Amino acid sequence: AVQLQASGGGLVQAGDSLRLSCAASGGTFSHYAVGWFRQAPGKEREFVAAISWSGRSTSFANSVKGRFTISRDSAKNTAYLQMNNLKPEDTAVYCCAPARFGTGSAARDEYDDCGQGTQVTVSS
Amino acid sequence: AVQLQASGGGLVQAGDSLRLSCAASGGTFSHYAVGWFRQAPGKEREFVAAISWSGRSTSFANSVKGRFTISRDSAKNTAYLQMNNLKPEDTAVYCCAPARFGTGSAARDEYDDCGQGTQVTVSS
Amino acid sequence: AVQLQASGGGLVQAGDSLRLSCAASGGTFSHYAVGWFRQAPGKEREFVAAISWSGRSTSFANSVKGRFTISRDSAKNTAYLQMNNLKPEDTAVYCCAPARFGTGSAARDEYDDCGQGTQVTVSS
Amino acid sequence: AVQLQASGGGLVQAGDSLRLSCAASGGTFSHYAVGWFRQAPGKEREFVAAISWSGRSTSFANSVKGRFTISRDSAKNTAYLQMNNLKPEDTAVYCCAPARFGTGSAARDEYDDCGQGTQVTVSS
Amino acid sequence: AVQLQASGGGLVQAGDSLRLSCAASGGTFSHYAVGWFRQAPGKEREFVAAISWSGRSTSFANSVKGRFTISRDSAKNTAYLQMNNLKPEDTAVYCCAPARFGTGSAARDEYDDCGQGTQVTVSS
Amino acid sequence: EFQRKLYKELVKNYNPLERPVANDSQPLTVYFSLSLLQIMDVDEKNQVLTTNIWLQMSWTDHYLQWNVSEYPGVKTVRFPDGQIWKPDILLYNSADERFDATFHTNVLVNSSGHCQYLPPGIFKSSCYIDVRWFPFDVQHCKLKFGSWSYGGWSLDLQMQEADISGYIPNGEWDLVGIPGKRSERFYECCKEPYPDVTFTVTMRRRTL
Amino acid sequence: EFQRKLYKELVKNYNPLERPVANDSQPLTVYFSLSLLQIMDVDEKNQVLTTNIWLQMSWTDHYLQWNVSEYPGVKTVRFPDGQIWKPDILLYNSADERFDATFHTNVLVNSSGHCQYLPPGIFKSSCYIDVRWFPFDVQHCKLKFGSWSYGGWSLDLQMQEADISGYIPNGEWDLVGIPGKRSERFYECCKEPYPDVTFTVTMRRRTL
Amino acid sequence: EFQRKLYKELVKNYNPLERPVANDSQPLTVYFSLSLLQIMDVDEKNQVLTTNIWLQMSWTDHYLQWNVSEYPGVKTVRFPDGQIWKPDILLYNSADERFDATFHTNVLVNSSGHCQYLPPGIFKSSCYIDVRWFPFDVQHCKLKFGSWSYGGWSLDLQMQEADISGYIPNGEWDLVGIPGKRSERFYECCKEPYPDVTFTVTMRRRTL
Amino acid sequence: EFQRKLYKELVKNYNPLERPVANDSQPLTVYFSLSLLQIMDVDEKNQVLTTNIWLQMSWTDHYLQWNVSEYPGVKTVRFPDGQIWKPDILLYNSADERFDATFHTNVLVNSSGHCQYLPPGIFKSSCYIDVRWFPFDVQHCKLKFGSWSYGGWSLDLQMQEADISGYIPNGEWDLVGIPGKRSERFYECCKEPYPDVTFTVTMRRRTL
Amino acid sequence: EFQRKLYKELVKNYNPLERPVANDSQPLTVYFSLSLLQIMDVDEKNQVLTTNIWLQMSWTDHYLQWNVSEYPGVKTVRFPDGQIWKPDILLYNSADERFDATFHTNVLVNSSGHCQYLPPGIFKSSCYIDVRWFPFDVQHCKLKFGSWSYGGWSLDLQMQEADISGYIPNGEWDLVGIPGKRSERFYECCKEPYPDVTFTVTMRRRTL
Ligand SMILES: *[C@@H]1O[C@H](CO)[C@@H](O[C@@H]2O[C@H](CO)[C@@H](O)[C@H](O)[C@H]2NC(C)=O)[C@H](O)[C@H]1NC(C)=O
Ligand SMILES: *[C@@H]1O[C@H](CO)[C@@H](O[C@@H]2O[C@H](CO)[C@@H](O)[C@H](O)[C@H]2NC(C)=O)[C@H](O)[C@H]1NC(C)=O
Ligand SMILES: *[C@@H]1O[C@H](CO)[C@@H](O[C@@H]2O[C@H](CO)[C@@H](O)[C@H](O)[C@H]2NC(C)=O)[C@H](O)[C@H]1NC(C)=O
Ligand SMILES: *[C@@H]1O[C@H](CO)[C@@H](O[C@@H]2O[C@H](CO)[C@@H](O)[C@H](O)[C@H]2NC(C)=O)[C@H](O)[C@H]1NC(C)=O
Ligand SMILES: *[C@@H]1O[C@H](CO)[C@@H](O[C@@H]2O[C@H](CO)[C@@H](O)[C@H](O)[C@H]2NC(C)=O)[C@H](O)[C@H]1NC(C)=O
Ligand SMILES: *[C@@H]1O[C@H](CO)[C@@H](O)[C@H](O)[C@H]1NC(C)=O
Ligand SMILES: *[C@@H]1O[C@H](CO)[C@@H](O)[C@H](O)[C@H]1NC(C)=O
Ligand SMILES: *[C@@H]1O[C@H](CO)[C@@H](O)[C@H](O)[C@H]1NC(C)=O
Ligand SMILES: *[C@@H]1O[C@H](CO)[C@@H](O)[C@H](O)[C@H]1NC(C)=O
Ligand SMILES: *[C@@H]1O[C@H](CO)[C@@H](O)[C@H](O)[C@H]1NC(C)=O
Ligand SMILES: *[C@@H]1O[C@H](CO)[C@@H](O)[C@H](O)[C@H]1NC(C)=O
Ligand SMILES: *[C@@H]1O[C@H](CO)[C@@H](O)[C@H](O)[C@H]1NC(C)=O
Ligand SMILES: *[C@@H]1O[C@H](CO)[C@@H](O)[C@H](O)[C@H]1NC(C)=O
Ligand SMILES: *[C@@H]1O[C@H](CO)[C@@H](O)[C@H](O)[C@H]1NC(C)=O
Ligand SMILES: *[C@@H]1O[C@H](CO)[C@@H](O)[C@H](O)[C@H]1NC(C)=O
Ligand SMILES: CN1CCC[C@H]1c1cccnc1
Ligand SMILES: CN1CCC[C@H]1c1cccnc1
Ligand SMILES: CN1CCC[C@H]1c1cccnc1
Ligand SMILES: CN1CCC[C@H]1c1cccnc1
Ligand SMILES: CN1CCC[C@H]1c1cccnc1
Repeated sequence: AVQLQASGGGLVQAGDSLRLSCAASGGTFSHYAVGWFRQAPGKEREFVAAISWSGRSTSFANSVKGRFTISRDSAKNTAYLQMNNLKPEDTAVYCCAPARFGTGSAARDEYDDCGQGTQVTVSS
Repeated sequence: AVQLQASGGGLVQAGDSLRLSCAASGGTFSHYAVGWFRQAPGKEREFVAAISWSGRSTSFANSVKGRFTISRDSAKNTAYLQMNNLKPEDTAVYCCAPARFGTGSAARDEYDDCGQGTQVTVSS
Repeated sequence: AVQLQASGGGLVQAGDSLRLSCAASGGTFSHYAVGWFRQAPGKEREFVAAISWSGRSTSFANSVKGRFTISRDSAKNTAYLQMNNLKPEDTAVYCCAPARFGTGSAARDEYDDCGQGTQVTVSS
Repeated sequence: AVQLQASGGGLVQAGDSLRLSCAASGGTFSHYAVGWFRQAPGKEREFVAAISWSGRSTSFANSVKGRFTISRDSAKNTAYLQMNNLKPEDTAVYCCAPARFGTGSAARDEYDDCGQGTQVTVSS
Repeated sequence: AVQLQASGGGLVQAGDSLRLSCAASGGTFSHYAVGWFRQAPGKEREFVAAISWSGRSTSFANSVKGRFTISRDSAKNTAYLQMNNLKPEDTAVYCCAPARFGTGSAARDEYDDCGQGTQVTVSS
Repeated sequence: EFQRKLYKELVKNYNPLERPVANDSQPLTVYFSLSLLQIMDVDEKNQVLTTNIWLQMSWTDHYLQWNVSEYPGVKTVRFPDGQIWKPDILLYNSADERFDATFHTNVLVNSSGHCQYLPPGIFKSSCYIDVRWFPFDVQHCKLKFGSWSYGGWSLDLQMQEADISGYIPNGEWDLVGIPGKRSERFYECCKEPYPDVTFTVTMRRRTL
Repeated sequence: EFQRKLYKELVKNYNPLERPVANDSQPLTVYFSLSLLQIMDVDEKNQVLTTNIWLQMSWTDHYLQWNVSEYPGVKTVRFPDGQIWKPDILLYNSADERFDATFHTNVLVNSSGHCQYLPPGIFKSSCYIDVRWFPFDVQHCKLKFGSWSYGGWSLDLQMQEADISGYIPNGEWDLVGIPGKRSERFYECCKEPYPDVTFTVTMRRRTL
Repeated sequence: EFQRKLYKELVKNYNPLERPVANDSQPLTVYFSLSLLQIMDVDEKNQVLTTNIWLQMSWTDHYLQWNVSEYPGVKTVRFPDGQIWKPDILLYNSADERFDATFHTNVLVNSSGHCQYLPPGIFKSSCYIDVRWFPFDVQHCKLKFGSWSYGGWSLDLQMQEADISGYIPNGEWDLVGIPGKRSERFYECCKEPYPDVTFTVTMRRRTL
Repeated sequence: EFQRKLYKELVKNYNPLERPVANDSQPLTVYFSLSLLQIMDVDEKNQVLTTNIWLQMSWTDHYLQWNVSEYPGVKTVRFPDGQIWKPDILLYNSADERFDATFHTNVLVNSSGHCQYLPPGIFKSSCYIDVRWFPFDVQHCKLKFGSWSYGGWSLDLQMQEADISGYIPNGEWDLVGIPGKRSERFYECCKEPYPDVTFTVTMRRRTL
Repeated sequence: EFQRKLYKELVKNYNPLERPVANDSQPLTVYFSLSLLQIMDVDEKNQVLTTNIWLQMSWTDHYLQWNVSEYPGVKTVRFPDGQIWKPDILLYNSADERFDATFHTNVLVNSSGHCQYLPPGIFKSSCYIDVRWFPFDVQHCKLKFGSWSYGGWSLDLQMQEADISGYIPNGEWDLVGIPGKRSERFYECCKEPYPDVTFTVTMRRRTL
């Protein structure tokens, strides 16, 4: 919703679960889609998961297909990302980006600039 | 106003305040908006704060939302950025950029090339 | 086919053969072409081989012209890349990308974003 | 004038003056503008100074505003850049670029590719 | 001619001559121009020399203007680059690129993607 | 300035080729109405009727919405032709060489996403004039409007009564009324029914 | 929203200048048909016939296809002029100053890639009217349609019977039938044969 | 060269779809005036009046301004159609088939941001001619102009007296005057009042 | 698919504003011919002749070439208007208001780079009709075609005999022949000679 | 190929909206001339004159220049409409519905930057015909041309004598001469004087 901010990062142990929350502000949260990206320490930004503006369409990566989930909450203007069975290669910075009336796809040309994300680290 | 130059950087201690001044020259200062960006030592440029050409609209980042403030002064052709309760992660180079009749938004496509900025460092 | 995922990587000895499989999901596999790219540790992404949507056209690089081969299988929605007589300079990450009704050319503007690839290493 | 080549670099002591010459060839020198850029060892290219095709308009940076000067000479098809009171931070590679009927502005979209420049170093 | 491949690299001593050959395949060699680029170990790609599709127009860099030469041969579908009086700073990777009915200019927007080049090293 | 921000935000990801529906499984409702202003000419030899008419089309977009509290002073926007989705309403019994004789104007949208479109024009249609009862006779001329490429299950066309408040009386013909009727037909080209709206002129000759 | 996704996916890598064929070595089959609605005028002095006609062109694209199960609620799409390949069917014996007098409309495509195109128009053609048998005579007016730049080996044109279900009887002329025939001719410009379709009007004057 | 720099600076971030207002909460004032040059024809049978007229529209942009001291030698700029915001002034009682019969020209702006627009044209309008007093009679023909999509609260239309300095006397009709009047009306389509300006011709027949 | 590849390869670096010549120091040869189909009307009062004519222009590009062995199944391509260089051939003695009355069609190119262009049209030209010998007389009407902006040293125009194979006899005038002639003239505007091609109609009135 | 290189070099940084002047503080000189070819019609009832005319405009760009030694074989270039700056010369006393009735053609430029523009057209203008001296009388019809948005201090318009070398004698009217005159006027719209050029027809009726 115009301006999205992610939170919920921290330090977790391998095999645990984590819940990240992206809160919207500055506009109507029901008119935009939410997409998640990972920055990684020395790699490029990569798509993770996305949900459409109505919640009827969802998209996930291939290494996250079975372990992550995405949900919406218009009452709190918040999107929730649930990660289960975390692995050491999941340590990175997660950022949340909006998309006006998006279809919840992996295309990067329908999203806006991501905000300041949250760092998460997984220890073996 | 065509050509903007930032100044006021220096060395400060954590928890102090700092005032940066961006002076305009080469045109009418009331026809352009002012945006602030941080370069950081090894990271990419990031938006910080912005104000519209009339001063009726302002925009801030999420980690700076409550600690920074922006003001205009057409008499001196100067924009002022006030930073309060500085933190160690605020050490970077700050640059000032103009935007003709801008709306004071975070979009980077409505601004011109930034000038030579000022380095600020915060010591714990 | 909308979403392509590559697999089959591993550790092999110089002079051996390797078979990589790119599986499609999320759409009709017969409406898209398949292209292969190598990332390399410290170099840029480079085209390797490509096949048209009908299998009547194929394209290869110059250092891979005689050692690699590409085939299709619509029954399993899978493209197969066979590499023979591997060399130490072939150690890299291989990624698979789709192209809707592509001609199997080396042009990068007719392909979509590559997915998460497979790492292969060759030991002398 | 189609092809511009810069020369005159060398080693100088802090507080001295230096004169760089950009010679044109391959076309009419009076139909193009001349712009100067600095590469720097580990930083990005930055504009320094520029002069219009007729010599009636000039533009300078902010850290060079008072110390540098630019002049034209159609007889020798040469643009001259005079630097006075050099400082240690001025050590870099200077390159010269043409612009057909340019206005002598800092915009980078009205210039052509820069040529091979000259290295200058300032010792404290 | 659609697909160009360069060859002829090796190790040479300072002050010697070297002949590089770019062979065409995949189309009519008389409908395309040939351009040469150098990659260098830690620098960016730079133009070196170019020849038009008919051989009536040629272009060279400024540090190579007097020492290099370019020629065509439609019988063998090969472009030849002759380098005389090599210098230590000429050690790099040379790549050959086509351009359909090109004018033999330095513009990079009229060429296609370069292929896999040849490494050449000059020892003092 | 908030108008620039609103326009830039609205334009994002918009595709004029997409029907502005929220479900894709239900038809979009469009209300159609007419406003006659003058019967310029009635041609008996060529069986042609010329009139000045304003069309009225109303619908909802669901893609052009905003909170007025975040854009103070802005309550309506206007879009030119070719930048937003518009119904392809055409007159079936057209006699003009160009077939379509409507002057395209802007489309106005308010905060709720309601779009109105009122093109003015001079329409020529083929009508049959009977002169058997020359001194006294009532002529019925029908104007049929409908969507050309959008049929049932996609576009639900509803009718509204015609407006004759600004009608200018003619010196030779007197209007009795302009009744309207909505019908649905089947064409051999496709198995999907198509709705249409027909209006009647009901002119009468003045005995002088 | 699935309509946006479908449109974006379809638009990728599409070139309007390419004939939508799957082999490039076989002609593309196009079915052509006519639908007359009214004989507006028959000019004897100028040897011109004016009528209201809808053209019908049907073909297959093979590039616009999708699985309806992956795009629920979407079964048809519509494309405007200049965004997809369209046959260049023209009337050879045209008498209008503009030559071409067809109003361009949208092209409708279903899941299988079948494209239909039904432009309406008012066509003026040159016909010879014989008045030797004034009180009683049958006039034959021919309308010839064909591709202008696509000949044999590229476009195979097939004919379908004309539709007269919605024909409006004329007060002075009576229609007997509209037979159609497909022919193939050679022109001195090129050695490639070109097909064409000719329809006959077969009007008769009413004795009153 | 300063003209290139001025044009490039002005074009930045400009949106033709935005009304050039500085507050967004106040109407933009537009001054409208007419300049008649010749009454080309007066048609009695068809109730149509043809004249040659130049329109005059004046307003302010607030987005096209510069300091003349920084751009020496440049005091005015000209913009073609479709590159800057322009009022949509139309003639309500138009009789031309195209409805709009104005030739679009450039818009001139000076340093202060004042924009002028003077399109020439030949306008056909529907007028009622009374021939009861054939030898002696005065005919009143009204021309009504107004904004089509911009109403009150957005565009404040003001009137200026018509110019007849370059009028060419007609050989059969004599002009008495061209009074103008500004009015505001309500339409059933919207609850927002719309202003308009009406001019009167006041022709008189010459007794010869 | 090879058609997409061929189109994409051909479009690269192509500039429609450049004359498709290989040397730049020699003129480009263009062959011009006519094909008359019907003398629709001959106006004596207005001194105007109306006919239906197809133009024929042939030339070579040298930029649109390919090896058929590398693109199997592809032997010809077609380009619309505004995407490739085309001669600016115009009729000097035009009487139509639009001046140019040609319907633009596709340009066909084969593997060797040979381009053909055959626009159809209805041309109106000014001709002098002499009625002194009313019952018996032969009328000569001339049609002059030429390049408007390309003169000698740039475009070498050659003539080909006119085709009358598909001519439809007229009921009031009989054609005797259509001789053609190529000439070169000098104009006061420029010192460069300009070629042109003139065709004669040679009509004869039927005595009935 | 040097033509491609020349075109690419010239197109760089060019802005069609900028007047091609080198100082910005001096007017650009434009030479204007006429070339009449035939008086197609003279309408007395409607007071309209129809003629076939070629306009001639000459000026200098200063932005389109090159050294012929660096581009061997290239001495002239041609630019279509909308890609380079062109004067907005219009006929004030136009009677055509479109007002402007000129066919746009290419603009030719030589190495020195000299641009020529010769549009052909059929112009309709309002002229007063006096029939008091029916058998013997000389009619004076004036054609007035001028810039619409460019006035003094910006565009200096100069006149050149009209060319009648290719004039075709008329069978009912005889031309005596076409004198021209340059004038400067003030308009109430602006305080800047505007120049214009007026040509006289000077026709005479043939006594037969
Ligand atoms: C925008 O306009 C719509 C329609 O005019 C308003 O929504 C209602 O629409 C129905 C018809 O669809 C009308 O009968 C109602 O009167 C409308 N509600 C009103 C006028 O309050 C909608 O409220 C408007 N949005 C605003 C005013 O912000
Ligand atoms: C899309 O339409 C086509 C054609 O209407 C359907 O394919 C068949 O096409 C032939 C003519 O080419 C018809 O005679 C058949 O009746 C069509 N099959 C049907 C109607 O089942 C195709 O099935 C349609 N695709 C759908 C309905 O998904
Ligand atoms: C630009 O033009 C405007 C209007 O012509 C000038 O501003 C004033 O505008 C009012 C009408 O709105 C006129 O009555 C005044 O005469 C104008 N002031 C003048 C003519 O001095 C404005 O000054 C002009 N800008 C200039 C000349 O730089
Ligand atoms: C493409 O067409 C050209 C011209 O039709 C062929 O080249 C020759 O052109 C001349 C006229 O310029 C004709 O008289 C010859 O008959 C043409 N040669 C033929 C028909 O063999 C050219 O050969 C064609 N390219 C093909 C067929 O691949
Ligand atoms: C390009 O054309 C111009 C004008 O035709 C030539 O410059 C002179 O222009 C004046 C009128 O402005 C003529 O009277 C002269 O005759 C022209 N000089 C000539 C014809 O030598 C200019 O020389 C031309 N450039 C060339 C030929 O390279
Ligand atoms: C769309 O409409 C169908 C029936 O027409 C209905 O079953 C479905 O629930 C609707 N979509 C949503 C999101 O409710
Ligand atoms: C519009 O924004 C205001 C301010 O945040 C809010 O109170 C109001 O509920 C919003 N409107 C809607 C419909 O959510
Ligand atoms: C294309 O058609 C040719 C004959 O017309 C045939 O031999 C060929 O097999 C066809 N293409 C394919 C892929 O089958
Ligand atoms: C469409 O998708 C469904 C779901 O995966 C599948 O069962 C069906 O076979 C697909 N249709 C075709 C024609 O492959
Ligand atoms: C805009 O107008 C409103 C009233 O119309 C006024 O209250 C407001 O102050 C104006 N805007 C500014 C910036 O003054
Ligand atoms: C325009 O610039 C000059 C020079 O700096 C300055 O003196 C003048 O005040 C400026 N004009 C305005 C209106 O500020
Ligand atoms: C171009 O033509 C000239 C003479 O017209 C000739 O001298 C020259 O050799 C030709 N170009 C080439 C490449 O042969
Ligand atoms: C076309 O390609 C084939 C296959 O390589 C070759 O044999 C033939 O010579 C080529 N044609 C020409 C004109 O070079
Ligand atoms: C431009 O013209 C003015 C006077 O019109 C003159 O003073 C000035 O010097 C001219 N410009 C140049 C560069 O000479
Ligand atoms: C054009 O180039 C030639 C070759 O360098 C040179 O001799 C000549 O002086 C140039 N022309 C002009 C006007 O400078
Ligand atoms: C319902 N329409 C009106 C008459 C033709 C028909 C139609 C059907 C499909 C595509 N276009 C037009
Ligand atoms: C078959 N067409 C119809 C008449 C001309 C002919 C044709 C041939 C090639 C290119 N355009 C048109
Ligand atoms: C005021 N206009 C003139 C008549 C129709 C009306 C109108 C209202 C809203 C949108 N368009 C037109
Ligand atoms: C030869 N053309 C035909 C008549 C005018 C002449 C011409 C010359 C230069 C530019 N345009 C037209
Ligand atoms: C000189 N022109 C001719 C008549 C109107 C006048 C004019 C002035 C300013 C802008 N446009 C037109």
